Amino acid sequence: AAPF
Amino acid sequence: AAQTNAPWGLARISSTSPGTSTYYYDESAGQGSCVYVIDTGIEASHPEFEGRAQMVKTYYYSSRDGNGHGTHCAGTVGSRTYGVAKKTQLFGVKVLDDNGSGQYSTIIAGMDFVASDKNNRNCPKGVVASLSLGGGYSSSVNSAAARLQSSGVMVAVAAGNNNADARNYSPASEPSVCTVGASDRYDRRSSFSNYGSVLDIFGPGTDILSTWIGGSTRSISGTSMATPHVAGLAAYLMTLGKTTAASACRYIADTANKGDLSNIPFGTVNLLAYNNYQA
Ligand SMILES: [Ca+2]
Ligand SMILES: [Ca+2]
Repeated sequence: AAPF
Repeated sequence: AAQTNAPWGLARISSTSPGTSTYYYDESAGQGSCVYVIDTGIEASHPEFEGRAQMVKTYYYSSRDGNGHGTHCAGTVGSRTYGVAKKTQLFGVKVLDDNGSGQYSTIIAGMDFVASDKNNRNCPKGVVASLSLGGGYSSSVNSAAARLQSSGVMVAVAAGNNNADARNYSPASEPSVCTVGASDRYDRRSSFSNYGSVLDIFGPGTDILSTWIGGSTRSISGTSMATPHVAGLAAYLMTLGKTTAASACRYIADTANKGDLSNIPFGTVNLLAYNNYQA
């Protein structure tokens, strides 16, 4: 994941 | 209560119309609720949090937010100036490193953590989790989000920022959580916002002022910024007794502003989060  | 010259997104979620600048809300302000912010951490020492924020878990060498994303999201949930639910308790879970990355096994561990950890906290009005993060479709990530929701937590997740169908991203694509798209101050779908049948609701997501690391503030954009508006709204409504963790996403959709947004593709809901507060 990565930040949104 | 009325907060003048509020960030536009706060004013939007207490208005039937765009273009106003005062946030109206019941003074209970989410007191007795809790929101877990599952992200890069939270700078709990920021004056804006008033001692109501704390880190409860990290998977990295530190619990410090070295990125800012998590601090910004927490501020939209519950900071005194920038937050929806100005008296909620904020709990940080650092699943993303300071570069913003997190392996899916760590994200899953953090969701299972929250499902258990809530039993160690005092949240008589209910528990919310805000997940402004994601990646490609994963059944195991979606299942973790579904378990967290099933455990009695209102789970709000960002739809993602690809201007694409959210069905191909996780945890956005998990049906049983509240999947949040982004809008701008003119009631347009944010240009980057994902869309599709899996979206439950939109919130303000373009040019959102909130807290940042180093005791600062900044404006940034994303479905990440829309999600904490909805998380904060859920906490606020739970404190008021209007809904529960299992029912809050439905309640928010039921009570939303309907038909206000432009550039909503055919088959995506046209629903904008609204607190229906009447002084
Ligand atoms: Ca309207
Ligand atoms: Ca849903």
